[PDB]
Amino acid sequence: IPVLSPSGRRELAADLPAEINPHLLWEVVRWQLAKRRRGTASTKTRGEV
RNA sequence: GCGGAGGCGUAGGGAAACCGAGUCCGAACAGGGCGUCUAGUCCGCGGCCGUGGACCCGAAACCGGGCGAGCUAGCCCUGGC
Repeated sequence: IPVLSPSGRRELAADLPAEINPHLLWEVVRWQLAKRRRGTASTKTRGEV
C-alpha cells in the first residue's frame, strides 16, 4: 500500500458473487457483545430471607 | 482465546442372542403389526414444561434446640401473723 517503495494492493475475490446476508450478520454479533459486560446483582426472599 | 473427551442424526427394528432397510411371532416361500430422498443442525427470542417455593403474603400446628415457676404449684428451709 505504500507509495515509497511498494505501490499496489487489490482484493474482493473472497466472494463477490453473493454478499447479501446483513440480517443475521449484525444480529447475533450484537448478542455476545451484551454477554461480556458484567451484570452482578442479587435476588432475595424465597422461603425465609 | 489456542485448547476434541462429551450430542442428535447419518436405521431400523428385536426380550436377548443379533439379524438388517429391513426386525419380531411362526415349521413356513407365505400371513400381521412396527420399515424408506428420514437435512437435518445449533443460535438469540419464545412457547412449554423439571427442580426449583418459581407467581404474591397469610390458617390452628409437627421437629430442634434456647429461654423459661422475680405469677399460679406441690412439698421442701424458717422467720411471722
